[PDB]
Amino acid sequence: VSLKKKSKRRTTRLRSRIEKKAAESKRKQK
Amino acid sequence: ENVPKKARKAVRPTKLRASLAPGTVCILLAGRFRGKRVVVLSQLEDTLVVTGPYKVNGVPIRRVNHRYVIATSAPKIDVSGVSVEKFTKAYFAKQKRSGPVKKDEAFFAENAPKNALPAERIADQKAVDAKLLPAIKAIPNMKEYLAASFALSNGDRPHLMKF
Amino acid sequence: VNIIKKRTKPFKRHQSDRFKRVGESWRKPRGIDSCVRRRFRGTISMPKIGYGNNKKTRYCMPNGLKAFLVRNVSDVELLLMHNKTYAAEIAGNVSARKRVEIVEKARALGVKVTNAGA
Amino acid sequence: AHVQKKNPLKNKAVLSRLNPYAKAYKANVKINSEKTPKAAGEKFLSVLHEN
Amino acid sequence: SEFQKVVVIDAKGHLLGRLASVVAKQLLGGQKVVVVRCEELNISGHFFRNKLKYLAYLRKACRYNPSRGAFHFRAPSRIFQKAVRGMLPHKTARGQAALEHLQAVEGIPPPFDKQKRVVVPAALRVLRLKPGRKYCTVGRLSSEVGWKYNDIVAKLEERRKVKSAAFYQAKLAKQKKIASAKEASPVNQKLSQFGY
Amino acid sequence: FKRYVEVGRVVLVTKGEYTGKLAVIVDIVDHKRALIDSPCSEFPRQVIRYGSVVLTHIVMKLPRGARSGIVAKKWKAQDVCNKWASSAWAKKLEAKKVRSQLNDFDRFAVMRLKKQRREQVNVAV
Amino acid sequence: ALKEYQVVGRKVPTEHEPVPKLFRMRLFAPNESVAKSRYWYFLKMINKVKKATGEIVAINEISEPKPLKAKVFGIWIRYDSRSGTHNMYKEFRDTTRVGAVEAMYADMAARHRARFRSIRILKVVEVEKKEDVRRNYVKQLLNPHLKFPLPHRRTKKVFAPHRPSTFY
Amino acid sequence: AQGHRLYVKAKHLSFQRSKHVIHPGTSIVKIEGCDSKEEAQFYLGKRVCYVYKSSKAVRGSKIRVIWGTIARPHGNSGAVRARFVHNLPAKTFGSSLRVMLYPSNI
RNA sequence: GUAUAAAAAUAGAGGUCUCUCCUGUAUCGUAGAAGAUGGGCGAUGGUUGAUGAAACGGAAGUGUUUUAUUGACUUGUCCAUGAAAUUCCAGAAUCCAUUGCAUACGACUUUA
RNA sequence: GCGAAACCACAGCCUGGGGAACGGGCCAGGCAAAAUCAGCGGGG
RNA sequence: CUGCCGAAGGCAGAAACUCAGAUCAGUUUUAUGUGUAAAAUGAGAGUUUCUAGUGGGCCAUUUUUGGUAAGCAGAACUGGCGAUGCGGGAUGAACCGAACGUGAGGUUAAGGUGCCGGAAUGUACGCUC
Repeated sequence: VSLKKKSKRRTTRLRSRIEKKAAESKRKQK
Repeated sequence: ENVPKKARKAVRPTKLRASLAPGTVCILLAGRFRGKRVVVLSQLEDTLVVTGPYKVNGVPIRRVNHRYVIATSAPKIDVSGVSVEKFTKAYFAKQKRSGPVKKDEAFFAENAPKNALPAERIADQKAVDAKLLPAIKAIPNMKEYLAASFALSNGDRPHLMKF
Repeated sequence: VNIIKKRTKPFKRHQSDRFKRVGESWRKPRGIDSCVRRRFRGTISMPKIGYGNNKKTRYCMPNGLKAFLVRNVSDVELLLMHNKTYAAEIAGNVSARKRVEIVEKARALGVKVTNAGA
Repeated sequence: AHVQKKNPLKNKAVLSRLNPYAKAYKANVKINSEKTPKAAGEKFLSVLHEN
Repeated sequence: SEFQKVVVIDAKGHLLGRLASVVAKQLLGGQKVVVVRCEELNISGHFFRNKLKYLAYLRKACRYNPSRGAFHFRAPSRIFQKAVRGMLPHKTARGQAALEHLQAVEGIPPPFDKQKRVVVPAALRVLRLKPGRKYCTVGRLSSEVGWKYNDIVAKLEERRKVKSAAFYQAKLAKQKKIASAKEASPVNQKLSQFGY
Repeated sequence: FKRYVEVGRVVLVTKGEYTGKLAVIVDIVDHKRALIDSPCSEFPRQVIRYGSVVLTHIVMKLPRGARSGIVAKKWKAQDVCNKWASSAWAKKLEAKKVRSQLNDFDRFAVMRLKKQRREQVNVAV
Repeated sequence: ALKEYQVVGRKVPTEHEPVPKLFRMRLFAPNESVAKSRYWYFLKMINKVKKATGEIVAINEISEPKPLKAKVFGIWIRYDSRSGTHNMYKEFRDTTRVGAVEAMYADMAARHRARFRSIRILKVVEVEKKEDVRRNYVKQLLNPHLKFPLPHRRTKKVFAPHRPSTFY
Repeated sequence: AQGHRLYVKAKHLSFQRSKHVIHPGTSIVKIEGCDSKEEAQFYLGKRVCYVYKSSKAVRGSKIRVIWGTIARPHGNSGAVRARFVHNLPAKTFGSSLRVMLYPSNI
């Protein structure tokens, strides 16, 4: 059983949005 | 009426397994006599001209393909004292069916060992047995081993056991 | 030589098993996004030139003789020099009188007939 | 001509045709026999077993 | 390691997931499996965490007709069956037939108490769990989640152990008699060079 | 029955190409590997992990780090060979080995012999 | 696995430098190609010698002189971390320098999430003196009366008929 | 009662398959007693038979047999690949096959 | 071969101070024209079938022991006969009727 | 006893996901037993 | 109905004829400072002519300036998509492999080997409750 309050599995928009904005973070720190 | 091309496939003698030397005790893995143990008289072009002592297990002079034969490590039985050159492919030839118009219970009554089987063939078989029995009588347990039959059981792994 | 067929199932038009207004004869799909045309998984195959059979055996019946349509005794006689490669097939509209006349002519020719016993 | 490609490396006859030298090749030759001369400079040993 | 018609597994000391996976692979292979004594299956993780896992499993129910909602089974045998069937393709005829080849029971009923009970080493807690690790018992988690037949099984198991001990003592005495006659027989030393 | 990992404990190799051989621990390399030797020539000096060996109950006096020559010397002096065989454990192992080496004719010998063993089944009344 | 190599190299001689100096390093790599590249980047970062104008003059694998004697090896290494800089010194008891390096790589990948390229080895030296050993667990192994039962006994043939022994 | 069984037991596990594609042309067979690929080397080339029974009587027998041959090992656990004269039905998953000892090579 | 029933622990168990485990690769069984027909020698045993009676087994008793009477086969060991051309694998309930404790209609509760 | 019409690709359970539009078809689960009657209208 | 060629964000094809060339290259060396010039490798290279369809946009890449709690906006190149099925990432327009005739056998890529699921409940060393 999950035994959690928040699901450990992520949606495809959410997982795609990390690589969208993680790269921009490296752009900003550059 | 086209002439086919000359195939370059020539016929060369069989290289039999070295373990299938004449005088070896072997198990039949197929046929009517499956599981029986027999003494290899000689090696024919493809099969083995073999017989189990008929006075022991009742296996007549028969050919068996070398791929259906389990060679044993049992001690060799002398066969050099009997002739084997009378066993030929023509000797074992099953004449010819000559039409499937048979089997109305008459081809089967006129069959079996009472008929068909010549008294001459019985003579060679008894002669071979007469020249083979003294050896297996001298060496212990061959008579009983040959009279018995081979069969598998629980906990038996053919890829592990060595015959 | 023997006979080899690359495929035995005939190509059915898509959705011909769903609609009766749609015939069983093959029609090539035209939609740009149709699954059949784009060849997705588990979809009925499309007639390809690669599906053709060996030329040496193409058009040949299972017994190796190509069927030749015959209507009269003249057509029977034309298979005199081709009896080893062609087999006379009786036309469906040939009457009983010409059928028995033709079939004995072929039997005298030594020409196989694929619908003789009819 | 050449209806089937036969590998000389698995077919001896084809190797014989293409290479009329395989009849006498003598791959395994004796160079060392026994009289081996152990040769390694002591400076090389020191720099090897250095550090 | 030979194909038997029925394999009786004494689930004492085993791990729920490991035994379920082994059994689920045997059923798809086509073997009838009887997992007896299911109140002794062990699960890794301390008891409070496992009870929280199970009590979270109760939470899953329909908001219309909980009669059609998830069926929460409290018996240890049914807990093992749920674990096993989750490892099988039970939505197909193959998996549905595989489930029919499994008989998970509580305790060791008389039809299976007189038959040899093999064990699975790949699921045994003693061989598969690092010492010093907390675990729990399904027969204990069941009692504190709703199972109400713990006392009867324990009583009927004490009776079974008493009867089995009496049977083994009788068989051991007979085996001692046979064992004593063994070396008394001579061929056991005369021609024993074959290793027997 | 303790089987502590001592310097000089003789052990039975159970995994690898040297399965079934008898060795003796010469040095304890670390927590999870050790150095072993044996008087038998076919088994060379090597470092082996404890997962590929089972410890025996026989302990033989042996100074640490000894060469194979005196390891054989002390092995022969205390008679470790045939002391391991004296245990019924080795008898069972060699009985299994002979039974594995056995063949079909001799299996029929065992056939008759154990039938003659079951011959008696004689129990006093 | 790993093998220890010595790589000797120099830049190509020119008129400016008729006799270039000869630089030898002892380093560990699975094969000669990795060793040469491992050496070249090391030479670049220590002495700024370009790979193009240099050449590997000698490559030699080294075998352990006494692989049958248990030894204690202390390893000085440098790590690239979040900060990009760290220095560590570990001790491993093993009969071979190569095995000690392999154990070091496995431990560091297990503990500090270190990879082969992130780890650069400064020095692998043998510590014969017992007093010079700093690590307590190494000293525990070096005690004369070491004794302990087998740890992690852990023990196709499914469906065993009897219960496991897992003892003596 | 026990003087027979010149064959070894086997189970028809599944078709040689990917995760989502099955190839019924070759099947996966698990021989009793065989637990490694080197042990499967012995059973390579042996004649495996699938014996089932049917209602209609042909040649005066209820029993029908489908022949096959072990071709190559499959995996590390001793399973093999078998090719039959007729591809085995998918309803025989987990059924029992009989691997005979011929053609023998020893 | 549709063969094999203690329990418990695994940083310990069991047996006669001593011994054993360290896996069932074990144990029981295993010949016979698919199991034929006789002759001895050695033991009162084994396989047991058929009935006939005692006890035990209730967790799903799916059976267990004890026998008795016999009819069998008695490889325990040693001998003689036949195999084959299978001549190279295959009494009840309901409707109609009745009831009103029930009831849209079924159903239900009573009588009949 | 007589006797329609609108509507009709096919249909018919829910949870999480299926980048979106989440849907009923797809993924992973809960589940799942004929034939029906009278209500109420949630879901179009 | 089948086959072949096949885009576009001036193209692809057709016909008419050059030279068996140093004639070109989404390329790398050499020399001079991404430009130009004169060795490697590959390819047969070409010129005039006319005639269909399109001239869009989404995604990411590296080069900058303007920026703010915070994202963001505007450029240039690069590719993928678009015309593209297949294996894997539980499933998916933009993630990892791989460009598709009908079949047999062998071997792999990416991803995987507890069960669902084909494949080691493999070996070795550590960490974690």
